[PDB]
Amino acid sequence: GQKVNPVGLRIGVIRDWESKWYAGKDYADFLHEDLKIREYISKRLSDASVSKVEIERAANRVNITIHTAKPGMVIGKGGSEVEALRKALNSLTGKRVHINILEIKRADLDAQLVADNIARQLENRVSFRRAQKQQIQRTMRAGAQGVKTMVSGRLGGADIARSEYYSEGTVPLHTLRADIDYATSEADTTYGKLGVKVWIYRGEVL
RNA sequence: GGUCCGGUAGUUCAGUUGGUUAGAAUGCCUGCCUGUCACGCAGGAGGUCGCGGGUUCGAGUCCCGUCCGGACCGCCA
RNA sequence: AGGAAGAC
RNA sequence: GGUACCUAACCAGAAAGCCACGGCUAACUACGUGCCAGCAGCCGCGGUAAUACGUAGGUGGCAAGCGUUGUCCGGAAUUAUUGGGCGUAAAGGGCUCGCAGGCGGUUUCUUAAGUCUGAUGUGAAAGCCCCCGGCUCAACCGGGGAGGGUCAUUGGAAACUGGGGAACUUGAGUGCAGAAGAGGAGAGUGGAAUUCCACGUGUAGCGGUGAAAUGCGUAGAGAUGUGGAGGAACACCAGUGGCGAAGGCGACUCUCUGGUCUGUAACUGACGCUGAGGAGCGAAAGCGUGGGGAGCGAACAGGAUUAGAUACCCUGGUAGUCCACGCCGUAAACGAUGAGUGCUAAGUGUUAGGGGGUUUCCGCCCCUUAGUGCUGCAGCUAACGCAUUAAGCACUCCGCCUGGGGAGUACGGUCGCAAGACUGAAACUCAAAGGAAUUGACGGGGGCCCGCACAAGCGGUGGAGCAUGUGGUUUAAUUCGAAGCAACGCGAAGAACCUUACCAGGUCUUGACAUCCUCUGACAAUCCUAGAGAUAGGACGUCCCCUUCGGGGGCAGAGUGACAGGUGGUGCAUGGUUGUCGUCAGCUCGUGUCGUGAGAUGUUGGGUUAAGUCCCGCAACGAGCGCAACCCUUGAUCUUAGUUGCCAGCAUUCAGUUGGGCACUCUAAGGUGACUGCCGGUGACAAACCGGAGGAAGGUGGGGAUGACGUCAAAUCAUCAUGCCCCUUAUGACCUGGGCUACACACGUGCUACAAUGGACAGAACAAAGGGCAGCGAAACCGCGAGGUUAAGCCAAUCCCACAAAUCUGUUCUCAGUUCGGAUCGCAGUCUGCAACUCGACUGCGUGAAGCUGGAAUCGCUAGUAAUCGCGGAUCAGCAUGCCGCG
Repeated sequence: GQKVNPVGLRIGVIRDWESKWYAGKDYADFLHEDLKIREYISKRLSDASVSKVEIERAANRVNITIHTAKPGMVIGKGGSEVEALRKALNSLTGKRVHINILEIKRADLDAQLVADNIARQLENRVSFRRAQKQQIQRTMRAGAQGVKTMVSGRLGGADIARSEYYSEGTVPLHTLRADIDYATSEADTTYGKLGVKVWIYRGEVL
């Protein structure tokens, strides 16, 4: 009884996939293994706040590129992450891996980082309203064309669970050539479990 | 204490008169309508006649003994 | 100026 | 009384509690309890996360005290002179005449009762206050002043209120000249209708309501033309017009009579206003006595309607309504606005006058009163609203209110023939009852508009058999969840055993599931005893890599505690998803105006659209989510791209397979294209609507995807997750068998039919979209059959599923429980699987059931749509009537 997920509605027609390959008659166990890579990358790089990973097959070699938007607390001495990730990933999948990193300039317009920012202030236990206003101000001072933010759950009141919305600019969810970046994040506090949905209208596609 | 009428579906009354084959409402059950109940509308139901004897076209309609009701009389010094 | 219709 | 004080000699040691901590009201956190125990001065708190209950800690107020109770004053402007009100909140007497009472126009003299101001005597002393002194200020004790007086005598002032004398005319009356009136009481007269009676004509119905019926009528009704009787009320004139103090007063004439208004200036000269008690009127209904009684008509009766209907509706109909004489004395007796007087912008009608400008002509204008309206400033109000006919600004007098019930009640009085009228408590109980406005919802309220909503049709549902779900019921369990639309072929896109959670049986304690401590450093499989499960022991039977000989690379096992697991409860502890209203067209914000405020405006109004879609006025101007477009697919063509298609144009063969070539269908990239693009008529020329043309389609071409703010505490703890509960020598685990599929019943959804718009048999057909390597499986052979055999081809525009049926031509049946229909039942099989009894599908037989198109009601359907006919696909070893998709 809600809107259909906009990234899942945009993929295939305007949005290119995050995976660019084919597997025949071994499709199932490649999906199982590369989701094991994606959960392991998420679990060990949640501190480094990856926006997205994207993979490809190189005829029994796999190429991984990871979008993290900062080298600073991520690359270490420069080779530490690539040795500690490439040997570990070789140990897990048993196949030849290659890894590369990419950065996002104007780094406050990426939705997964925005929802992780909101979630991080929720375990930081600053007030949710201050989190919404500060993130709205951060996204407009970075510059954008529209932001809609939602946080639902038990927001400090024990006996009621209600959502809060905060928006600015235009976010049409029904124009197809619109390039909404959408993100859902999950926050665990002593009050309970809180859901964040942020979706950003960055630009236009002709 | 005598006299006269009745004892029928869960309830109230026809069939007691018309010796053959047991009926009408109400109530009960199922379905329909309405969000639900009530109304309302479609179908469905048991009774052998207070208890025992007899006899015939054939005993529920005939009579007797008992029980339960209703009515009348139970007077004269 | 052209039907009676209850209750939660 | 050796008491306070003065000198001293030693000890921080003997000496602090009460209340509160949600808001008022300064001061908060955890644990128990979980509509129980309890708190509470009011709001109210507690039905598993209690800042409101009890603890524990801490804080806050006060302090030798601190709280509760009781009483009084405040805040209470909440009995209001200071200091309230009465249109709608509680509150204007029903209205008049007036006694006592309360107020009084101007001027001029006069007294000093009221008024103001000195003098004297008094209002004792302690008390309050002002200024000083003493006990170690202090509490207190003193010394000197201020008064708590409408106080008594007396002096002074005369403005105002009073007492007196004399003027004045505006307030108020009288006269004189005019005007209007449904003002009242009595007597009389008139016409139209209704009823009743008599007669003439006249046939068969009249009346009545949403249909109806009771009633009246062949003993002559109703209609119709006459003539009498009697009662009531006076059509049009008739007017938000007139008159009256109020109630009220409408036919006309007469007798008597009450007022009102205009003008004058001839008079009297403050005669005035209000009015407690008192007296008098006073709608309708009611009562007593005597009349009258046409119509209407409580009561009452019959007829309906309804579940009942003592009611609305129909037919009758007594008291009453009418007159005279009395009584009662009430109304939403209303302007829900007491009477009187005076000031304060205007506009416009109407009633009765007066005066002026060329008229004694018609009318035209300007003053002018006294009504009677309607708009509308300042001003008032809480808004509505009032506004020279105040609810404005004042002055006098009167009446009345002080929260809602109980109550206009009980008691007690005065009236009354009576019913009742006037006056009118309390005990007790609640924390609200209200007034006016705003936002929604709703209406058997209105106005436009839309949708298979109803209407027009087609085909079904219950009716029969069967399949699959739900409730009930029994069992060892029939695992749970869902419950009107929006649960019930739903989660399940597949239960023989695992699935499986549920039941029975026999078995486990760091367990298969994640990491630390220590070894062996590689573990297992093959056959037995029980074996069905763990287990216990046996035959080879705990068997890698780096290795400065130290040790590591986490796979396998072994013993240990921290442990892990919960498809267990809580969707009303939650995120995450979903349906619904609903593809309905709406939902809001910024800035600014209007409003005391809630709010309003934009977002309403007009014209069209499917739309809050577009445009024109507008205290609005804009913006955002929605709508429409962009996306996908189906609809024609150009270029490129021709194999694993096309065989056109050619030669070849039954396999048209081939030798050769892309123009066509075909697969598909870029496009071309349809967008209000032209004409006419409407529409103020705008936006839009209708009819026309190359066109494949004209007015979003068809369909999909797309589902706003929110509602239903809607559904899911069954993917994951703090919150509690039991375990961890067990609700957690292993397996065997059972159950989820039972069955007197009722329902939801579907399938198959009841047939000759057919059945059976025989022959010719037309070929969409998907799936295929632990597979799809062609040919051929065997088989009265599902199937079996070796098996060519295919990792797919080639090979297989793929043999499409309904369709078209022949014979039969001839209307039947049949050559329909196929369900149950026995026999014999095929396939899958360790295993088809509980509980799979399919085939050959035989058996042939109910059913002859289905009541109340009820469902879907508008340019391939319903209906039929098949075909694939998904979960899966096997199982379709379920679901998805295609023709």
